[PDB]
Amino acid sequence: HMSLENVAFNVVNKGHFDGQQGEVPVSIINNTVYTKVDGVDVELFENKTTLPVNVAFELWAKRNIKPVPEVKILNNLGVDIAANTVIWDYKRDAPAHISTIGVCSMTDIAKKPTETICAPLTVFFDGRVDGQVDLFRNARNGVLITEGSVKGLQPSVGPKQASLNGVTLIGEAVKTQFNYYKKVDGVVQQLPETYFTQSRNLQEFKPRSQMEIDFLELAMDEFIERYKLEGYAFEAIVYGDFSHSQLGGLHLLIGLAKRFKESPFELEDFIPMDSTVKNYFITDAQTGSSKCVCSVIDLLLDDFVEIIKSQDLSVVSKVVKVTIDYTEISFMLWCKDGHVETFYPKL
Amino acid sequence: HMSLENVAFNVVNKGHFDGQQGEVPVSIINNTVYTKVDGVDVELFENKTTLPVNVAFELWAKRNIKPVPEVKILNNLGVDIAANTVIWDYKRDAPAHISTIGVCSMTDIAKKPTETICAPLTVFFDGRVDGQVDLFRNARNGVLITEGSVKGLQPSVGPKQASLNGVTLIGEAVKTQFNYYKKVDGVVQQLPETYFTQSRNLQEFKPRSQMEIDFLELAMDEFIERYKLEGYAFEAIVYGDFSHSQLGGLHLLIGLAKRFKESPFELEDFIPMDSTVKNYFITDAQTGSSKCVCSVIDLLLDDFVEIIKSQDLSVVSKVVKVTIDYTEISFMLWCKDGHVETFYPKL
Amino acid sequence: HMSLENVAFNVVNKGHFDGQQGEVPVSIINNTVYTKVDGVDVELFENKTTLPVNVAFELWAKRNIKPVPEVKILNNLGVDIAANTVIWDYKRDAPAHISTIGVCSMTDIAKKPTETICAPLTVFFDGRVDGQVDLFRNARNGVLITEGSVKGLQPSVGPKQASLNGVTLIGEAVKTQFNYYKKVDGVVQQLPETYFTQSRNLQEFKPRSQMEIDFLELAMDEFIERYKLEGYAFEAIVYGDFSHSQLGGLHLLIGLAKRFKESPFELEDFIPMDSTVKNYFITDAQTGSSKCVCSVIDLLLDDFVEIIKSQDLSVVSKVVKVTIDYTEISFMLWCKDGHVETFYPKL
Ligand SMILES: [Cl-]
Ligand SMILES: [Cl-]
Ligand SMILES: [Cl-]
Ligand SMILES: [Cl-]
Ligand SMILES: [Cl-]
Ligand SMILES: [Cl-]
Repeated sequence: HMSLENVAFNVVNKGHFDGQQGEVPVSIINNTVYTKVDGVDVELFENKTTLPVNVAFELWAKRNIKPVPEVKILNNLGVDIAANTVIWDYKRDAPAHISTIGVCSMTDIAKKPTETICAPLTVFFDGRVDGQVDLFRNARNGVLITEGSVKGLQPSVGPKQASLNGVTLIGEAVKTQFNYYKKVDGVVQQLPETYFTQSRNLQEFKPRSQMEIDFLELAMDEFIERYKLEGYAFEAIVYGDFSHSQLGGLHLLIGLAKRFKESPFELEDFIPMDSTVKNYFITDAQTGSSKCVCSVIDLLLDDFVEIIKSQDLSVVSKVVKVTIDYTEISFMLWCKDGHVETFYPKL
Repeated sequence: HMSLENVAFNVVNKGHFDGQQGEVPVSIINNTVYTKVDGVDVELFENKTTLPVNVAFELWAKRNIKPVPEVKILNNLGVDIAANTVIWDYKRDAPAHISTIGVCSMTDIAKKPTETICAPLTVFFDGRVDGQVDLFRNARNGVLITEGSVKGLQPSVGPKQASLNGVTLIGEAVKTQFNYYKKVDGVVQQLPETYFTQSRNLQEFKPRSQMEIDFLELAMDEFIERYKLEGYAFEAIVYGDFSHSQLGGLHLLIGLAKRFKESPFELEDFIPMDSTVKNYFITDAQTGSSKCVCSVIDLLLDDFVEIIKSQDLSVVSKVVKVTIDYTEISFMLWCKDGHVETFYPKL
Repeated sequence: HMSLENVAFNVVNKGHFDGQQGEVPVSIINNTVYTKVDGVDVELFENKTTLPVNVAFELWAKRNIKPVPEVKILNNLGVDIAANTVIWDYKRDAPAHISTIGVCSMTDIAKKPTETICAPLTVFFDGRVDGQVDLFRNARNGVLITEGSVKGLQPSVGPKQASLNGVTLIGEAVKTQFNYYKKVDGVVQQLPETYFTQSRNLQEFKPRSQMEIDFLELAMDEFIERYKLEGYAFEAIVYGDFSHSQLGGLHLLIGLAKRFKESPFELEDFIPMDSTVKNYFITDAQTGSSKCVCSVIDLLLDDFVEIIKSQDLSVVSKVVKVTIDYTEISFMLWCKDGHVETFYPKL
């Protein structure tokens, strides 16, 4: 018994769609949904998606409000669609997936993930939901998360963090650490050994190791001395070189955090979406040093150290491949006389 | 001699409509009003209302720019329309009232509040304006504010604060404390004894009593000890319980302020409007504890203490009714063995 | 070989238009440009201009990403159009000029500034670009910037600061100090002696002289004493008088910065554009003092001191004209018994 007015009743009275009965008066103007309260219109939803306003409204209302994998993880694993839920993409302000299963009659391709239309799609299954483990067992293509073990299946330990109503966090009152499983053409896959990005932000950056505390509290030379990093070119890769018109390096999020706390700067996020490597057009306000495409990745500094110390440094240039967030990220490594010169990602 | 181009002339040259003569060139695209300056278009107004763009522009331009009652107060008193002014609703970014009297030919139902069409409407009258007291005396339904006494009429002392160009404040260079009066079907009403909410915000929260200073500077146990509040369950009602997936309590704005200064969190304001009780979908970034509908009220802590200490605590559950901002707010009180368990509002 | 899909390819892969070959899939809905990534639409550009969405997108993409004169300077010099570039106006979120030369086939009036249609227009030429000095020499009307001397032409030293991707700054890793030249009807112009505004903002305000450091660290009376400013009415002009309903003075940006650091307030920017004098509707949150049109200018305090100390103070009221940012700004000077009473700009 689905209806625009009933979706709005749930948003007004429950904060989201909860399956409660009721109606409130609704107006649609431009891409915006309003409801009438004490005689005046109140905005409930502004559509920023490429879907029709009332469809986007319903999917937003029906979003998963438990901790869920970050969208970049789901993307990297090839997820096309979710079983009987909506993963809302808060970095795009839109649904993570174009179609649905058992959610919304305007976007559903099926009511259940067992229907034939779903076979070529990589369906996301949530073991926290009754019966979805068994649906993963029966599905041709899929990704499954669980909180515990699944009998017979070897797990891959996922990131510590997950997304709860658009907030990425390491749960204390709720669990955000998942096991991951994947199937392709009916065959369980070995998922690769992988690093994970930390999904932190520049302002409220918080270190997660002693090495990272030292990086943010020591001077560049004192830190490089303590961790014996001469020759790996941290001065440019991590800290950033602001002395020439073309901004040098600055590829680790922690480097930007250190800089930002000292001297602010501008980060144009010109592909606003969730992804393992982010590209920014950066302009440093103090110096005028800038760079059109500054690839930035948020690795735990210890992990980045392990990576760069695990390469052969005897060639002018080479592609270095690293599995991060279950996807292969390609880095360019440039070396001169056995020292790194630069080492930066690519999107 | 009203005109779009003349409204725009006033906005460009006076900041608002002042009744000055003049025209500037104006363009309308989408819901936005532009004016031409040195050959280029400059945005003057983005329509976020459900009214036509040029109508909304004119009402915004003609908004009252003196301290006026906060919209929630006017709503709680049943005000339908204002006499010869526009109360702009800054929390909705729209007019507080759908129709006007003597303001705008597109929204006017009348030029003067004495016309017949106005009789069933509760008209807002401003005693600071010449002759509006006498119009209130003659009106069938209305609400009146004044700065001083009105001969023959018993006043109700309003909130200390009022709204000036969307800024809620307790005036020092201007007066924001009003007397209130109300008429229904030609009969002066006794207005009820009422508490008032304090209309503060979470970030720049500022305490207004010694008890509130103590609440923000002491630890939970030291504060509860000083004010002898054992058994009233402040630990959950006011301070918030973040230890389980479902966020406990947190119903007083001052509690959120204390928490926010320590550990930030997310407050989705999913019915963005002015009202005595606000509902937020809250996600605590540190713990992952969350709640879809967290009812929040900004009472002076001393007032909330008086309320909760004035209840009978011998029943498992009961509705407690409290007059706040001239409206009856219903609270749920839950008690176990003579102690409060929880006590929270409802919108 | 221009195309919407190729402009989008450049934005996705280079941060801006770089003339690279390639296409990506593009959707246009409302005034927004999206591109398809891994099967979902991602927003690349929201049109806030009065131009068609795809045209605005292309001009934004083709914006000058080197330090360029601030738009107010170009406006004050009468610039109509730029030679073979786009000056993007970040305060309006739109092109600084309506038409182009050699940029975009939808807005071009010409491919080269030598075409006849350009003769009556004041063309902006950038000496940092090969051959534009010589085009300025041949143009009937134009403005030229250079980093160094131009043989035969006497320069005017421009502001220290310029705009780089919307960030106004004094360059250290890049040069932002330009020489300026101007021609009208084929005749080189003497540009006037001029003060320049400092283009700072209220929050992150940074002083640029010892006098300004003293102004922000001393009490009003101690500062006025040190710089012997009795009788010039700084108390109202610069510091602001918040004691009456009508806010007194507050015409220097540094005064607002001092106030803002102490007690926040509201600044409605009701003509959002770049200009030498800005008009704000200001409401002081602490006191309720307010003013519909508060003219604000960001002069180096030493420069403002020089100006006000260089006037005759023997008349009740007079217009004082001052050349700032190459334009004549008119001030009202009011004096009583040989003392300034107020002295404030006009836009
Ligand atoms: Cl599970
Ligand atoms: Cl690998
Ligand atoms: Cl009065
Ligand atoms: Cl009551
Ligand atoms: Cl040059
Ligand atoms: Cl002059």
